Amino acid sequence: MVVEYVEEDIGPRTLYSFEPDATMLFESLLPRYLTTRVYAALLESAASELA
Amino acid sequence: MDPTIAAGALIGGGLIMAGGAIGAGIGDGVAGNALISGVARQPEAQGRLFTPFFITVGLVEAAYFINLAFMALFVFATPVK
Ligand SMILES: COc1nc2ccc(Br)cc2cc1[C@@H](c1ccccc1)[C@@](O)(CCN(C)C)c1cccc2ccccc12
Repeated sequence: MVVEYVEEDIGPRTLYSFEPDATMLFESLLPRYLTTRVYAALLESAASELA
Repeated sequence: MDPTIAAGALIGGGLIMAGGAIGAGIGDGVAGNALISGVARQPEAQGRLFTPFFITVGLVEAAYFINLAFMALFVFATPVK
């Protein structure tokens, strides 16, 4: 994946708590995100095949 | 008679004020640490974090004040004369 920076968007806001920390959750979510994208691709291809 | 009693009273008042200031300073420091952290995480929470803070401080300063009182009782109204 490519790291894309959009903008600060909202200015000063509340701080998000991460248990245990942000890097663990990030590395746990990355393959889950890969799988979600593969699943969305499969569903789109199924609908396209039916059309 | 009076000189050594007055010296003991001065040393005792010094001990009382020392302990009171240590306790008050460090208790205020810890409570304010909590407050500054909670406001750095959620600025809009500054209004609702003053009610526990001022409870804690209210207790802490109480100790200080009490010690202050006894300091006076030791140096201005020495209880053994
Ligand atoms: C929280 O208050 C308490 N909780 C207790 C809990 C358990 C026991 Br067993 C005793 C407790 C006693 C008290 C107070 C109290 C209230 C009334 C009469 C006697 C004692 C206190 O001792 C608190 C001192 N602290 C805060 C440093 C106190 C003493 C002296 C002068 C005070 C002046 C102002 C306020 C509190 C004053």
